Amino acid sequence: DTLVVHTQLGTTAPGSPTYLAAVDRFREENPGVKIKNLVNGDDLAQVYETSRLARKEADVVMVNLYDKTLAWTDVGATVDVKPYLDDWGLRGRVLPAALADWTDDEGRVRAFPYFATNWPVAYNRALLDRAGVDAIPTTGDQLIAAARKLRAKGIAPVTVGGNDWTGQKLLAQIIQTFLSQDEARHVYSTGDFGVRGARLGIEYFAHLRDAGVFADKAQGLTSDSMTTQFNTEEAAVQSAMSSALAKVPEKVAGHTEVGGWPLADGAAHDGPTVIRAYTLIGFWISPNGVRKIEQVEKFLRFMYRPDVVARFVTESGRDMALRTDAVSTGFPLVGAAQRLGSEVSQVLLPDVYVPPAAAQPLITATSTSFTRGTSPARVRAALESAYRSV
Amino acid sequence: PDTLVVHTQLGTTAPGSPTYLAAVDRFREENPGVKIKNLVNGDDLAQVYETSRLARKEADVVMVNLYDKTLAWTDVGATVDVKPYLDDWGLRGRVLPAALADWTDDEGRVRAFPYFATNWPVAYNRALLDRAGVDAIPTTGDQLIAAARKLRAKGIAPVTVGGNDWTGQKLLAQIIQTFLSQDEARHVYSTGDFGVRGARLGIEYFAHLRDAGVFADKAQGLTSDSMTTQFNTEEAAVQSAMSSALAKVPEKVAGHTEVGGWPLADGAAHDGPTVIRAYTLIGFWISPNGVRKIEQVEKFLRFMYRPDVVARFVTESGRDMALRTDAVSTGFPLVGAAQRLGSEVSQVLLPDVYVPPAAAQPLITATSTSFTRGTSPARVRAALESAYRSV
Amino acid sequence: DTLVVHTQLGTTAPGSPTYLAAVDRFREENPGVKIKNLVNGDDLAQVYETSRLARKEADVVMVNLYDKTLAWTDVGATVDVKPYLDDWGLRGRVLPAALADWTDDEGRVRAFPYFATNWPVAYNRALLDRAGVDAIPTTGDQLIAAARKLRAKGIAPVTVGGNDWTGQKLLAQIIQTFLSQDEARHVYSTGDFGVRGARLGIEYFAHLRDAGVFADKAQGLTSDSMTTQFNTEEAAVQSAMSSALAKVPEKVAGHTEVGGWPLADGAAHDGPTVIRAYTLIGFWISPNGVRKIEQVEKFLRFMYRPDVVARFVTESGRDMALRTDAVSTGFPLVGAAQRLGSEVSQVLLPDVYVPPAAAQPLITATSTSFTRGTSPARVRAALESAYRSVE
Amino acid sequence: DSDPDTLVVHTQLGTTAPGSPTYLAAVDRFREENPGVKIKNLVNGDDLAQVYETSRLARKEADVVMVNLYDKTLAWTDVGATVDVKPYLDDWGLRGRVLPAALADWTDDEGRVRAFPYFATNWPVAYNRALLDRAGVDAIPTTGDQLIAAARKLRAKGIAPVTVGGNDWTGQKLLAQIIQTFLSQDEARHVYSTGDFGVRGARLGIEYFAHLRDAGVFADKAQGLTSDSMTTQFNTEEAAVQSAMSSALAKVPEKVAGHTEVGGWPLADGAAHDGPTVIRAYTLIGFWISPNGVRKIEQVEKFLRFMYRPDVVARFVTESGRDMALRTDAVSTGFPLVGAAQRLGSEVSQVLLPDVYVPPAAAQPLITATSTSFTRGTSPARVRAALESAYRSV
Repeated sequence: DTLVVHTQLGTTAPGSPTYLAAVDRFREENPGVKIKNLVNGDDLAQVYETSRLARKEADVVMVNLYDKTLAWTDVGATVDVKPYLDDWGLRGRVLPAALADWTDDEGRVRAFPYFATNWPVAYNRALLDRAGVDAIPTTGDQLIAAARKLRAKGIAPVTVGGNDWTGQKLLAQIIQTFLSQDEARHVYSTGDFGVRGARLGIEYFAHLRDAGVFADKAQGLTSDSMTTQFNTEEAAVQSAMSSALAKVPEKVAGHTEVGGWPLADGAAHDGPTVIRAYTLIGFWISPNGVRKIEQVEKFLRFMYRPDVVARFVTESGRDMALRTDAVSTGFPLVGAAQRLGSEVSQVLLPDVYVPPAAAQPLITATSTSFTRGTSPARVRAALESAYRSV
Repeated sequence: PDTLVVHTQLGTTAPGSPTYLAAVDRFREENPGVKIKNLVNGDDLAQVYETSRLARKEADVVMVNLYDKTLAWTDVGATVDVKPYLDDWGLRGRVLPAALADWTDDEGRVRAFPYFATNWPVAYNRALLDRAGVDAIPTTGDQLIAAARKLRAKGIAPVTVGGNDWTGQKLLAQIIQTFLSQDEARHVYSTGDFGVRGARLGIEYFAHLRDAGVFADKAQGLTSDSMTTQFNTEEAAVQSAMSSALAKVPEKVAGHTEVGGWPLADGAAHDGPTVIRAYTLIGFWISPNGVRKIEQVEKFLRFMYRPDVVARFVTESGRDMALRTDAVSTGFPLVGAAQRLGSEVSQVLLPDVYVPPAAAQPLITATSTSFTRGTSPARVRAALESAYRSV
Repeated sequence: DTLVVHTQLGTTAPGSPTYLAAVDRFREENPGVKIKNLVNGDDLAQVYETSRLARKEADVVMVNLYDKTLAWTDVGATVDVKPYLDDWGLRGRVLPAALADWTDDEGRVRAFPYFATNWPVAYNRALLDRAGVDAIPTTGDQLIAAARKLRAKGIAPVTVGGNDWTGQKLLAQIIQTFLSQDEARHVYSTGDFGVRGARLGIEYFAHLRDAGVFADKAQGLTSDSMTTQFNTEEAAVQSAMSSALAKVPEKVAGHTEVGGWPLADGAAHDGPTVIRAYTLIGFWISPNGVRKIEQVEKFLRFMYRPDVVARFVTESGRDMALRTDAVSTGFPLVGAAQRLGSEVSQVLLPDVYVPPAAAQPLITATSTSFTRGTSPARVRAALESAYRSVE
Repeated sequence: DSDPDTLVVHTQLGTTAPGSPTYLAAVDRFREENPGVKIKNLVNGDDLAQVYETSRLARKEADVVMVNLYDKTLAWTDVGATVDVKPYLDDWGLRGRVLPAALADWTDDEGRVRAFPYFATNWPVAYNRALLDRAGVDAIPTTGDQLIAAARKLRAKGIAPVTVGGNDWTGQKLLAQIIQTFLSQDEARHVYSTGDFGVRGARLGIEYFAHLRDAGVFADKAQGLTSDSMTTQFNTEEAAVQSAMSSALAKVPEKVAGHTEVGGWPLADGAAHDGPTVIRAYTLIGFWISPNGVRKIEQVEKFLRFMYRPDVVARFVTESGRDMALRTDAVSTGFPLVGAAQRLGSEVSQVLLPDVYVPPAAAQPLITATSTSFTRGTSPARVRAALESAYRSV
């Protein structure tokens, strides 16, 4: 009757140190409580399902929302937490958008939201100064002339991993310039880049690209090339997860500012965009958990405490799906992105909606798209073909 | 319920679907009272199946290949050991020995009934070679380079390949295995240790061929599509490809096209040009639910294992089989030719089942970087190895 | 790779057309596996035994279960097929009663059942209507009343070959009116027609005979005059194998119905009765056939496919020993007989139980019994004297 | 005051009251835990109840009150100056964290829970071994006969036996405990509420008491002693036995405490307890919620879940040496006799603390009647008459 938690945190996963400290804190606070952790990585859902069929499954699970766990709630492998969210009175602790993203098409709340991600654009002021620029929120001369001026001084503009996930996400964000979230969800879950908003998004991307906004040979770059270029100051801009901006050398981060991606005239947003997801690790409750619900509520109420939540923000520079006044003012760029607010508009992280079979092909088509000169028609063709399977 | 449910990847677009549907309809004519239903799913079958298993409504029989997601099925019991059925039904023996071995895990359990396989040879367009002045198919590296330079001299691309997707990915692994026995290869692609003498010897060989212009210009950016378009429109003279892709080579082109293996470097760990081969594509799995309808499963699997049914897949769809057959895909020239290839070519490993799921995508990325002309063997080795850092 | 089959099918035997299509299809489904048929009729057993002496016996035999083949299993001329029935998963294809009839007392299954026979009674309703008989008789008295009315109109009543096997079997069937299958097995094994059931049936027979239920001078008729009399509508009733009913002219079959033989009070059956056996042509495996049971496996699985079985029923008008849903509607009377079921009781086909030395004398004694006026005592005497040459 | 995110607590803790040091630390810890919640403390002693009522009538009373259960606060629940807390003990599963007896004693006739229990008192009997050894008594007395025998032996070496302030609250509580040798919880409830010392149980107990006293079980002149006399006599080791609140036992000089053992009061034949008996009360400072507090019930939620958290409870026990009304595994180790009293189990029977049930009008006269009763030779009839006369107001 010890509380057993099947979680992805405990070793190499981000936020692990603070989670272990929380578990040890939890024990000091509740001397008699027995809590045990079962750590698994990418194969946690598979391991959880096997123990579930054997009726030996953990009481609480900590994993993100993706392909496999997106089906748990309907098959009943995991229970709808809304009842507990209400009874315990923790509903109000969750950001409104976060709670929505974690709710069924039906009314069910898949899990207790916890982790999230801020994915803004970092601008190197010193580098923009060396040229003749200032931050930029506009498509034209602003993003493009800034790029022309940076290049004029032998400095790469925006660096991005054209041949991997970082590129796949930037392409999607830019295309989203003319797509509101509801629309992007359709585009990316079906693979219909033939919609007006998407065609305008693709054209926009194609225009910036052909003007030299991205580093030379971006189509062949990766997350490594990207972060190395920005960290050594060979490029002036980079759209990256706050978690990645967390490792920008102190020196470089001192004269670095975070914002959104420059808007094009006629955009479906009122401010430079940034990517935002609230579906990273969350707390799920299992059938075994319900039979041990009082012990579960103890643990979750503790994890939802501002006290505990601020620690994840403060000590591990984590973005959260819960309401808190804490800021990662220890991971400067991270803290700065959390302070953004309303001068930037939110766009989707395609991950959850993109069918798994279209994932790798979507990256190969992105790499084809970042190729200087590739017509919008071919861009749309490559992208859509990434969905052949389906 | 009393009706066999088959969860399969065949039925619509998957290769062999047309024949599978005939087989099913044929099965129904041979057994007037039997009820059989099909549940179709592509790359997401494994996921849809595991979910039906949670609902306790999983299909009785499963038709999917062996890859990272299904590799863990037998040990956790999501799917049962098929050995006692293969034996009791007297079907072992219909299976190619090398196929049965590849489908048996470490504990000696047979994961599933083997069915589909793959010949993955090198196609050489003879008219393009003759046009350029290469009068024979190259069997050594130097001959390959010489032919490559000659081809380029006539404005013809030598070897086409999707340097930025799965095709270039396996070709790189294949060329590297020029100096790796299959055992050594399993170890390399399993552990991500490209430091072993054979792997460096292969990486070096690959870099030499590449820097010599053996692959089409800008190959690091091509895809399976660009590759097959280039070979089919006769813009490139050589192409390594699955039997399935070769089955689609336009008639006129297939006419003056012959198959062989990849040219060997001196000191090679094989006796002749290499070709890829696997026996782990689609096979028949039995779920716990299936065991409750075992006599129904039995009637369906022995029908599927019948010589004349297997021959139809070979003869009519042009598939390669994991089972013993006298059939040859004569109706798909290059495929039939790849099936007749004997000891004049050596088989190398298709890395897929040994590669950790986390190193897969990165490995594709590291491949593109590697096809780029001038990338030192040291850097190729580093990119390949970094693909395994997330495992 | 060559299966030799010693068969009674292939030329004039019923079901030959379908057997040959089956063989041709089997090849079609199994190229490389040759099938060689050795055809023989009635004298197959002897020719087979000579083959055994030469030590070049056929692998599979297709023959009837009668005196000569009944000794085969015990001397090992043919092997027990039970271990092949179970383990090949064919057991369930066999009608329970049929499997039992093919099992000796050591529990050995002599052969794989295949052919069978429904032997009912055909009633010409047109002739019945011509006379004043409105309904098919169900009791001895109704039968006699119907025979009287038929004769008043000049129409012969029950035609039968009183001097051959047809008369032989109908007389055994009439007597069994008061005998259970087991009691009848003892009677025809022993030659003991003194049991209460045998004498009660013999008198019932005498009564019907003395009242004119049979055509005039029936004691000297044969299967020939019998079927000729019915096909030309000179006689209105005929008890006969389904195989002979399929030969009835369409115009006549058009107003013909099948049922059983009218019961006498105190009968030992729910009746009317019909003869039914499951021991006609079956598949036997010889010692040579076991040393290559691989090719035998395919052949019997093929022959036992509902698929093939239906062709025999539907295409040749064959009654089968295996379960089927098919009915020979192209041979109406056969189809009708196959559809009888409940309202008819099945009696014994004596043949297998009759010692060979009593076979012919039993026919002779049958002609005597069909002579009007021959007392029950004399009918019993002749019947029992048929067994004087046996132990 | 007033704004949400501002919890105002009217407490008797904060300065001289026992547990104040640990309460302050808990408040500051709570603040560290909830940065966005301001906490204000209004401290008052004996007049908190009066001050709270004046605030309640002006519609600006604190959100949470921390007071014990006595005459005045005993009237808050029915008139609504304070809300029923049972609905709350029930949600957020806090009941179960409360000792069954504690929760019962804090529940009125209507099944309403006046407050969240928190502080309690263990009131056992301490026996000085060093002195029992000098006298020749090698075992702590368990029965009235043995107690008397130990008293004799003790006096023979010139050592006073049981010391107690017969002219103040100590004497009045010990007399009531001894009389309770023959009274169940409910019976003692009736006896001290109505002043009816005629019930057979009180009559028997008064005999027992008179027997012990006449036998010289108490120090000479106990009738005129006080809590100070008592505390002094035991600390300088002039007397070997002393019944007293664990809070007083916590101040026993460590040298003396080293060889001191705690138990219960010896039983007479046919007592109403498996005994020996020790006094236990669970109605010292508790948490009350005001209507204003109900408005800020979300803030009150945080505060109460905190105070009821095991680690916070254990600090009160460990760092302050407080007996609690909630379940704990902690023991007042740093205050030896307190920890030993807490570790006492079934080998000691609980009797009641009269305080809550004695009409205030009888409180002072009951002490004066108690002094009279401790005077040797005073008939059981006179003891009973003096006790009953203490209730002349009713």
